[PDB]
Amino acid sequence: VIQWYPGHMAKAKREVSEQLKKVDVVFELVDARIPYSSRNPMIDEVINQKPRVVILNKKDMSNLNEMSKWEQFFIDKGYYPVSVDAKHGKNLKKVEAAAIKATAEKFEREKAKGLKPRAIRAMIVGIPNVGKSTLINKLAKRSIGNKPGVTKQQQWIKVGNALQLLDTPGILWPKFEDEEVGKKLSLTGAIKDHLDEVAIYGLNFLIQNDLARLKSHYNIEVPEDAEIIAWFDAIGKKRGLIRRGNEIDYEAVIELIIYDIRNAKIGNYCFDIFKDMTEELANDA
Ligand SMILES: Nc1nc2c(ncn2[C@@H]2O[C@H](COP(=O)(O)OP(=O)(O)O)[C@@H](OP(=O)(O)OP(=O)(O)O)[C@H]2O)c(=O)[nH]1
Repeated sequence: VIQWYPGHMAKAKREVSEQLKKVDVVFELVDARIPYSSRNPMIDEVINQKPRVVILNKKDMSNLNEMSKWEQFFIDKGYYPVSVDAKHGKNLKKVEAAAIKATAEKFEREKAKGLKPRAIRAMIVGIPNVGKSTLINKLAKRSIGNKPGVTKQQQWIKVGNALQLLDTPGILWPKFEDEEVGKKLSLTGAIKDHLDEVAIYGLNFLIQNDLARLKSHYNIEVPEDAEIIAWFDAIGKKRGLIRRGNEIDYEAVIELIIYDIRNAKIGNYCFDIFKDMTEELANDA
């Protein structure tokens, strides 16, 4: 867990801008389950119009259709979005490809100014737990100081044919200010720090978006006019999470729901629903 505090935030912003000076293209890594909510709130300030590949990681845990709506969003902003599964090695060569496309104009201008062709230089930036070290390791085909006194120095990794990748990610902070965004971040395991309200949010999401699947997963049936407590009760009763007679063990039920959602045990969802976020988008623009 990264402890954020104002000083550490300033140090992170400063350091990431410094790293960005060294590169032609930046890979902004986001969670495919929340392509918009898993972004740093000042990411655009930090990146400052640098050619950008947006990588929607953990696509194996998300909804492709909703993802494709976010990809359209990133395209409309002039970025180059791709989706990958960094852990299981799915769709990876598309990264270099995207970088080539994102820097094409820059290198045409370089070529016209007489310069030789060279390797594209890149780095990865994003909030914690979105898969940055996983992706670096997978691109490097190795596990990226050893002695206690000794600090790691940053190095380039040769990736694919024409790509040089900084071996150290830029780590920035998650969105803090909106309560719903906080619940989404908690539901994806992006942050881990009110759990009952997180479980309520996750339940309501599933009721509204995949009701039959939720029912099938816990093998329950719940009155459509019931309040959310009845879903907690149905789940607790069916799985026998019981306390002091036949009272429902709510903290156990809450924990089970959060686990099942975080680990894609019920289904593969994108919690950022594009059509529902139009106002927040209007605000951020
Ligand atoms: N399903 C899936 N998972 C991914 C993908 N990329 C990363 N992960 C997982 O997400 C977790 C965080 O990845 P990191 O690589 O450490 O993220 P970070 O550097 O940005 O802080 C890791 O799991 P962990 O918490 O360390 O343990 P575990 O869940 O792998 O058991 C990692 O295995 C992906 O594409 N698909």
